[PDB]
Amino acid sequence: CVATRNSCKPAAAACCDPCASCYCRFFRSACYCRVLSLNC
Repeated sequence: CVATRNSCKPAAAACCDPCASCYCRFFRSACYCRVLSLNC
């Protein structure tokens, strides 16, 4: 699955990260699983 800051679109298993979240950027079209905790 998606390790980190790779891809969001959680189809079936491409965003494994219970310590992160689906973050988006300016584009807002290519979101990825980014850890917005900085604690894990």
